[PDB]
Amino acid sequence: GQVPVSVNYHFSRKCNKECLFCFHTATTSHVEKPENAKRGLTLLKQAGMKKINFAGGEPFLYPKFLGEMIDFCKETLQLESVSIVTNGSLVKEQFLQKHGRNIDILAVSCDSFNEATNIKIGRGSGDNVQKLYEIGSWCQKYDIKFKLNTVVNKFNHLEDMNDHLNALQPFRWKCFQVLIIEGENDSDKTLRNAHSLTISDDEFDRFCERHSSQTCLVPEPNRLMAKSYLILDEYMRFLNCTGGRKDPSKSILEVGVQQALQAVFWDEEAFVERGGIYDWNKSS
Ligand SMILES: Nc1ccn([C@@H]2O[C@H](COP(=O)(O)OP(=O)(O)OP(=O)(O)O)[C@@H](O)[C@H]2O)c(=O)n1
Ligand SMILES: C[S@@+](CC[C@H](N)C(=O)[O-])C[C@H]1O[C@@H](n2cnc3c(N)ncnc32)[C@H](O)[C@@H]1O
Ligand code: SF4
Ligand SMILES: [Mg+2]
Ligand SMILES: [Mg+2]
Repeated sequence: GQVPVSVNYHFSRKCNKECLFCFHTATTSHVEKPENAKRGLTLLKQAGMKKINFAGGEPFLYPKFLGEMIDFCKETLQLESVSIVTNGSLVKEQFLQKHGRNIDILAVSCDSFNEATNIKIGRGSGDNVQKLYEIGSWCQKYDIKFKLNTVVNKFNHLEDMNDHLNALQPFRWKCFQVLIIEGENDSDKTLRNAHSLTISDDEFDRFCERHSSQTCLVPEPNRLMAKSYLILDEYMRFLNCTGGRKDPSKSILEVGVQQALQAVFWDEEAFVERGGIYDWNKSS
């Protein structure tokens, strides 16, 4: 079966923000108790996991859990790469002082350098850019690789962000085409409806061309993003995106990694093509 080399653990669906396009919505509030999460991460390490990305939901709503799992993954499991993806609003310098030795990469999601755009998207109330520059400084102080995540959508796809990227200098800048997932952001009935925010393949290509001088840019059109991730939900079930859905396997805590992965689609050619294997720690 497939080797789960790089895994996203969406350990909670709770979030403090209202992004209109969110594709991983607040449909539950279950979080595994730490002994269960540690068991799951151990099974993944044994299956060949080298990199773990803590996601959600907003991970910094759970600093006690997140700190425990980061320290366990780096100190006990000896993973090559421990990363977090965050909206940045609840990141405190004290967390980076306490756990920063165990954090390889911190990714901050910021879709625009124009505050009126961040407000229209639902990601903040006007302080996202100032917070992003402060987190960038903290990553330099505590020796953490600084990563920026941008969702390219109808509200920001015409924006020129070169001047801010030249000041921030993230080692890695993910540019995601906004993606529709059935049961998350596709319906009148879901917690979000992203259909008004979608862009064409040509609009996404023009965004990337506008930023051709940024060597850190990692573009992810829908064809590369949809099925190229190994996604563990808040019950440590793999989510299968074959349908354009997020259909859960059995928990790795019930059937093990191999049985859970067996009937999950993971497009390894797409994963390699988007740059899923990279220099993901400081010694790289
Ligand atoms: N159909 C999909 C595809 C991706 N994602 C999520 O989108 C996020 C993308 O964040 P990113 O920073 O790309 O994740 P990493 O795995 O850390 O990226 P990399 O290792 O390439 O730096 C991940 O949490 C991933 O699980 C999702 O929820 N549904
Ligand atoms: C769901 S968030 C979870 C982590 C954290 N709450 C955050 O926003 O960074 C994970 C990543 O997916 C991005 N994202 C969310 N919805 C998306 C969508 N519909 N299409 C593409 N990327 C999306 C986010 O902006 C973020 O970089
Ligand atoms: S993308 Fe926005 S709404 Fe979705 S989990 Fe991250 S901050 Fe929350
Ligand atoms: Mg570090
Ligand atoms: Mg150009």
